[PDB]
Amino acid sequence: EVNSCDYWRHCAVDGFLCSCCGGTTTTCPPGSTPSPISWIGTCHNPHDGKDYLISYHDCCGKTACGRCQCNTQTRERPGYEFFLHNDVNWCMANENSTFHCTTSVLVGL
Amino acid sequence: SLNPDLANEDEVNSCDYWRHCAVDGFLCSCCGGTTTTCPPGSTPSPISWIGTCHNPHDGKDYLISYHDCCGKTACGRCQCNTQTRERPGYEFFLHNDVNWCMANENSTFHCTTSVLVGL
Amino acid sequence: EVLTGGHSVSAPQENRIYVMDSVFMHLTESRVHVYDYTNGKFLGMVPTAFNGHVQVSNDGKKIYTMTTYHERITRGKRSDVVEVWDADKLTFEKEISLPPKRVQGLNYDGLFRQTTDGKFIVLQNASPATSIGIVDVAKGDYVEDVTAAAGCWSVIPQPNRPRSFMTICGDGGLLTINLGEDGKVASQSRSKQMFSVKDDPIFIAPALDKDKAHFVSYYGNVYSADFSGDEVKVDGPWSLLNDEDKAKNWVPGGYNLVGLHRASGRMYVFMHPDGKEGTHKFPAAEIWVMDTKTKQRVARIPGRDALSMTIDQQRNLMLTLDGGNVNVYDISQPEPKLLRTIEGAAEASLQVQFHPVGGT
Amino acid sequence: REVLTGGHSVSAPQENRIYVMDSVFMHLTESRVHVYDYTNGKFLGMVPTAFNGHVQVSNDGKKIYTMTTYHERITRGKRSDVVEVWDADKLTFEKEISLPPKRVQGLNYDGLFRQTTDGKFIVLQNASPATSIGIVDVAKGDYVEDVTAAAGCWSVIPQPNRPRSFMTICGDGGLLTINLGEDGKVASQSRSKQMFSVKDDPIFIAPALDKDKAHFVSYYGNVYSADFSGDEVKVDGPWSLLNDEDKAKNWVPGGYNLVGLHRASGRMYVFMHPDGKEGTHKFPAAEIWVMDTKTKQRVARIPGRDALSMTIDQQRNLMLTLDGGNVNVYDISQPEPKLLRTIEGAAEASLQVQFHPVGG
Ligand SMILES: *NNc1ccccc1
Ligand SMILES: *NNc1ccccc1
Repeated sequence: EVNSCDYWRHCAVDGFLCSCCGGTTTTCPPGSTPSPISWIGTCHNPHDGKDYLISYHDCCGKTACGRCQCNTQTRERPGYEFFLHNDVNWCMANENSTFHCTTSVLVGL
Repeated sequence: SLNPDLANEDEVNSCDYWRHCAVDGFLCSCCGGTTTTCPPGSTPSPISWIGTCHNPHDGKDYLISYHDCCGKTACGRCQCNTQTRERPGYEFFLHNDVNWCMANENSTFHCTTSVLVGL
Repeated sequence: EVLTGGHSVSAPQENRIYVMDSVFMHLTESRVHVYDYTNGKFLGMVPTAFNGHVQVSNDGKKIYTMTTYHERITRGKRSDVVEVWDADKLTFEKEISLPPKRVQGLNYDGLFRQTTDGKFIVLQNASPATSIGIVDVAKGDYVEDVTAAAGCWSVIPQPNRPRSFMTICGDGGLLTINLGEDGKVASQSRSKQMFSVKDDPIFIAPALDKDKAHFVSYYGNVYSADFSGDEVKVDGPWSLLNDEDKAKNWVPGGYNLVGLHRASGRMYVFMHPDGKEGTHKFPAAEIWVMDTKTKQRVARIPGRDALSMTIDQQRNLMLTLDGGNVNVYDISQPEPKLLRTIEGAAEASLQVQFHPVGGT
Repeated sequence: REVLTGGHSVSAPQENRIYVMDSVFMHLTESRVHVYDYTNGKFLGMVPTAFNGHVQVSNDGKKIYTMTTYHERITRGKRSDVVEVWDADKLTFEKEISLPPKRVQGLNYDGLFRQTTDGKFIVLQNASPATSIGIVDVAKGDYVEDVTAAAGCWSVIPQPNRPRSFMTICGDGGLLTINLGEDGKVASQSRSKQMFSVKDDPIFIAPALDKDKAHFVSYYGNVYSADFSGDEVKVDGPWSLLNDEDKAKNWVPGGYNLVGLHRASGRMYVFMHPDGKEGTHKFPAAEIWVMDTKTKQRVARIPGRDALSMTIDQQRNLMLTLDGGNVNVYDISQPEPKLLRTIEGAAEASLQVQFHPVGG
């Protein structure tokens, strides 16, 4: 279920799911580097009915994974609310900004 | 049959057009160029593979030089992979699985042309 | 026969459009595809490396691209640049060095613009702190960051002034920047709150007139910024929606999702039914045509799943783009008329633009 | 609270891994190697390889070697041809080795980028377009020899029975053997007698390689052999793959990396198609034929699944086949291959797949 765009934690992913790319939801595929910065989403947990903060750190420094492309936009907002915005490359400040895939890191309630 | 510019565009832009018999690549005539002119901002290769193609319209065989156009990224249109009389790399100038842009100032492959040399 | 290069684009400038292909699946090989809108013919292309952006010089002679290189693509030193290309030969002419923070992101028009006088390129930076970058076209130089635009996003040129532009800020207002002849900030001003960021967020894409801009919101309201005077006056909301529209939850959706036909005041907007949180980038079920003076819808037509558009004021045309295919419309009358579709113009484009004609 | 981490190794053991070299011909500047687990089809990772990359895994299984071309600005600027050494488990870049700017740019035949049996030297094909063979000393990270004696020859066939010897196919229809010294310089060489007629019965370059001999198939379905049990290569052939029934339907070989040998049995695998004529030598397989190279007779035939390239793993008795996009996994422990699974969407445009080495 984690490799589907409709998995609940992926509600503001614009990118390739890292779990389909040799990584997991919280680990970068081998040889790709986490972004220290990210957009954040608030996603509804369908089990407990509570909303959770998800941090969408990208994995960077390798060319596009190309698998499990998603474009979900729950509570996403334009660049004037920059850290809620997912039409920018969150690898933009990495040593190498080439975008590989997006992770869905659970922060908390 | 010898002058593609006077022919039907749809005819010359087809992989089955008689003079495209050893093309591996994108036809330049679909890429903003013509059979004998590189698309704007791409550079002809000074070297090429050569194929021999039969012209069914006039019954004669012609030497065709497959020069590439170079220094722009892949055109992506009208990809062909025809292999009449094509041979492996130990007959190097008959071989079309190599980039004939290989000696250009910029070797990035854009598209392939089919230039009529003669009988 | 002899193969030659050095050739110009085969169709005249007034026939040309530019489809910015991000090639997201292979984003390091983005490019601009040049097409003839009158017959669908592919005319040529400009390579733009990683996540290129593109615009045409106001005078129609050059193509400006913005991109990022690294010495070894996925490793090595970064170089962010603007490139100047000749429009007719589709050849590289000049590289202008930028600081390594040009915006990397989807191709909204407002990320890469120019002043009305064409003397400055005006681009969005994100480090991720935001600022606006200014490039002096005549000098081939970066000037300096417009630091005043921190916490703001995107560039809306004021077509009634030579070197002024606005940006949308996190307080729901607009910041206006007026450049001097050297490209440095000569003055600035900040409007009152236009929209509630929390309750009625707007799309950044302006429906841009000569002295005002309209913006649509996530809930189908309209806001305006009037910059006829030295200070910007803001207004709204008014609704795009009648009761029937509201009962079926029609809202706007797309990327470069609006356009203004300036002579008539008609605003074009991509819309879809069954709106809710998360549908703001949905493809167009329909295109609505709004009279901005009477504030009523005058037409509605099938959207062809379009996401982005552009308007030509000089030929009374609208292009729409669904990511891969470009639709050409005649908008000389209230109801648009579909002329043709150019199939396979891109693999992943969210931006199309005409070659400028006139516009002085 | 979860924390995102990097630095991880490939999640499956080396013995499960295969390497699909994706040319991405439509966007050839973003070629890459995709790493898959053949046991379950899981995607494990990838290595970027820029323009028209080639790949091989070190014989000891510890490193991945790539060969590629960069330019300072991709489509302009200074060219850099390189070999890169990558860690096989971390899929990270370690070292760049400079090459002269003439490495072969072309489709991914195995024989364009190889290594000596002892693993100490990388042996690669150059074309400027004049041909030569380049030698890279892995330990030193240096290009150490350029074998100009191989002018007019093509491709590299390592000899598995000698530590630093390989052969190449020459324009005279014979083989040139090169024996490198421990410094990577040519220590000796020899030329065979004519093996095949270049004009009348051209061979495919792909070897069906045994420990002490190699077999080649021809455009017309003949088989040639090169026995290198001694210092001088002994050549023979042709024998025909075809019986009279096969000839009546015009069966011939076709593909790219189109043959393989199971060394324990002597079985040779070949992609074949009916209705052969001039120009069909790269056609997808209608069938895979299984030949007994000792008796010089076919033993089995199975559907080809439109495959173009293959590779064999000796120790697990496996054959992979590849149709450009999908990888089929076969068990070849018995004379009839058995299809175990298909990995769909392994590449967009691949003509080469390879197993991770397990021999050492
Ligand atoms: N989420 N990462 C991303 C988004 C948009 C473009 C490039 C990368
Ligand atoms: N014909 N030019 C060509 C062929 C194969 C690869 C790249 C270019």
